[PDB]
Amino acid sequence: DIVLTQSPATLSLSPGERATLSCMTSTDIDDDMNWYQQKPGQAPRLLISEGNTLRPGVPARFSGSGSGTDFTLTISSLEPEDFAVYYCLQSFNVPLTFGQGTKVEIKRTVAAPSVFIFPPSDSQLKSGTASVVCLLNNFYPREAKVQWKVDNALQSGNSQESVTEQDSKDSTYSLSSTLTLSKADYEKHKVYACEVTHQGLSSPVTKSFNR
Amino acid sequence: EVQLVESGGGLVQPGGSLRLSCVTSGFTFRKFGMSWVRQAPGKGLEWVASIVTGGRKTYYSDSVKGRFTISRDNSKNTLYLQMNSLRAEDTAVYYCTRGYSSTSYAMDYWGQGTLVTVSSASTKGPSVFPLAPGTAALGCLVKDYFPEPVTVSWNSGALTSGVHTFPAVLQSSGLYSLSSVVTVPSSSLGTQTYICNVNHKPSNTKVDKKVEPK
Repeated sequence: DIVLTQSPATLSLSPGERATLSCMTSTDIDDDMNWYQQKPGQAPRLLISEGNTLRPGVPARFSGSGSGTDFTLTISSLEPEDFAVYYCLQSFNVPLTFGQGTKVEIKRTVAAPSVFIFPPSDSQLKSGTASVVCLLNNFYPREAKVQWKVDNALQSGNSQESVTEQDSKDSTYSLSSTLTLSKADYEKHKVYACEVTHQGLSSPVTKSFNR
Repeated sequence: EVQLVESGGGLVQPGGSLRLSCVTSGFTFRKFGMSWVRQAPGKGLEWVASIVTGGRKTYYSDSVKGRFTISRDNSKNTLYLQMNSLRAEDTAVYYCTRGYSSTSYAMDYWGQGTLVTVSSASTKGPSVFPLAPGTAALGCLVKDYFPEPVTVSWNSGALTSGVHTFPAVLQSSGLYSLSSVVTVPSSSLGTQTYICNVNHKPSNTKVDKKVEPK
């Protein structure tokens, strides 16, 4: 009871376009719906409060509608400042519950990632651990797959990924995939390779090294 | 001018305790309901607890009920969150928040936010390793530090364009790792200098690694 379901998970839109965000509640909440915006490294910012009320200082392109269990946040014309994450919140009853958030990202032309591979440093090897870094740089859309092959043998469960926020300058994403092996294991194998799969790639791209 | 200043966050071990304090200014404190909201890294907003204008009533999320106590002293314009029996999943930026109206707990003003890290790991500075390189890529591996955050700059901040510093990732050892990368001209590689500046305040460590080709 009192579950808030936001939709969609990601809005891919261009500046100037209209944004429609959905937030569904499991029970009537007496129109006590609230909307929040949050930019990276900042506290959330209240846009709309109970009864679909526009907060002071918030532009008119922001508006809130809905009734009962169905509520909508509409951004009439997207600005570059408006691309961010948006949370809904009900304030009808405890426990106060938030929506899971919708990210409104910039839609741009598809761009394949530049793929780089980084062997462990001579420095790091001396420490007893070995990290191999795969780098996927400046791509769109966000979806990408990385698989590690050590001497052609596929690796699983020994890698970790990280993705940057959408670039403010070029609206692309970058990704890192880090393979962690012991110093001993690293020197018991010859070929290290990562395979990348992405929309902008007609074929999977593999970058590798030896010694 | 409205202000919600927080303190009392920081490191703490499982089972340990903390008291978050939020001192408010710019508005009549007693006239408002207050709440705490947290946000685990990479995750969304989660309500922790609310308190009425006075001290009479309190409400807690299922996640913290019985472990946390919210409270306010109107004479000090201060909000408190007593956090006992802390768990790893309590790790979050906790926000001191103010209700916008007298009958709702919907937040309009948010505190600056303080990171609360619940972990058994000890404070440790990062080991910084070079990621050796018409465009070549290079960067620094910022491995095995605790806790967050670290700051990474290149050439003392002179180089910003093309730099990507990835969000940290918690490793099974309890330590964090990230990488900061930048793309540069291949022709400039033996002439231009590339140095990553890694600062980790909690461990009082600063590291400068020069990144050159193999």
